[PDB]
Parts: sequence; structure tokens; C-alpha cells
Amino acid sequence: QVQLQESGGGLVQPGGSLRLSCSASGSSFSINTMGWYRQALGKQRELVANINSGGSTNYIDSVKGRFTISRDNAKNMVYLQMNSLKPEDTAVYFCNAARPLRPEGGRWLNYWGQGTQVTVSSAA
Amino acid sequence: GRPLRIGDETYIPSEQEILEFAREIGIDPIKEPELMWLAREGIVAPLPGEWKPCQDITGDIYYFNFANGQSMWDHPCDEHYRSLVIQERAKLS
Repeated sequence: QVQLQESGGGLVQPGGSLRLSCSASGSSFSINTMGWYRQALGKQRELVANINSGGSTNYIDSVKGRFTISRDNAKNMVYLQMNSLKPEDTAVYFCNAARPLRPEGGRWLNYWGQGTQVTVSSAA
Repeated sequence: GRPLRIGDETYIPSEQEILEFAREIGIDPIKEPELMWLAREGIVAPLPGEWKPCQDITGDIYYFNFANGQSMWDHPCDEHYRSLVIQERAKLS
């Protein structure tokens, strides 16, 4: 059973930096496509960044060049480095694990963490 | 969306993944352990023809047939395994 636990969220000043972490359980970690998604209040969940087993990454255009996704396969960890944070980055951030059952042409299963709040605010 | 690809043994489903797939195809595992082999077989079934696994921008996984543009949430073979579960249940009764 793949299970995800995010941490590192909270209040952050606009223009600041923040690193989110997620611990993943299960044996399939290194083959999974790991990702970060975010849901602004009242809105849909949206890709932030992801990274497949081979290390290919995709970023949503609004965070490209400010954010970086990385994985530590030995520790079963995913990370999101955030820079130049803006008010529109305020959202609940979820870690995602897309798990393949075949290297090609297979079923994939979709797992989610519970999310961590990031609030980009000058009250931080 | 974007096709799901691994890029450049671990693929064996967990007992928990098999339990969940068994429920999805209509098996009550606690009561019907004799049906679970259909879940073990069906969960690793290949996508037919030109079907590929994809993930949309909200993170939801779906299946897309690049040859004809058909799309669906479930694996295209899951309906076949639902039917086999019903037949196997009746056969064993």
C-alpha cells in the first residue's frame, strides 16, 4: 500500500522560499511517477510538477523556473523547492504517486497524500 | 493530459491493490476467496491495442486510445473481468 505524508507547509512571506517534503511508503517507489499538485480554495486541483522513474520532469507554466521537484529514491522521499513565492501560490499542496503495473501499456494506480497548506502572505 | 511513461520485482501488485481491484470487479474478498484469482489476473492485464495510460492536469488517471480517440476511466478489460466474476460465481454455486 502506497501512502504519502506531506510536510513543510505554512505561512511564508511573498518573495520567500519554502521546501515541501513528502514521505512515501511501499516498495514501488523508484518506479512511480511522483508529483506535487495544488488546490486553491474553491478551485480544482492542478499540477505543479512531476517526475517519472527516469527523472523526466514536467512543470505547470506558472511555476516553471521558480519551483523544482526532486526525489530521493533511497529514502522514498519527494521534495518541492519553491522560490519567489507569490500570493497566487496560496493553496493546499498534495503529493501524488502514479504507480505502474507494467513498464508499458499497463494499468496505473493513483495515490494521494492528505495535503499541506501553503499561505503566501505579508503577515507571515 | 499527458501519457504516463516510466522513462529510463517492483511491478507485482500488492495484496492491498489486489483487494481493491477485486472489489471493483464485484468480488467480496472475505466471503469469496475462491474468486480472487480473477482479480490477480485482471489487475495486470495489458491495455488492448492502442490504449495508453494518461493523467490529466488535475492528476486523474484515465485511458486513451490514440488510434481512434476513445477515452475511459477504467482499464478497457475491466468489464470482461466483471463478467467473468459473475460467471465464476455461478459456476461454483
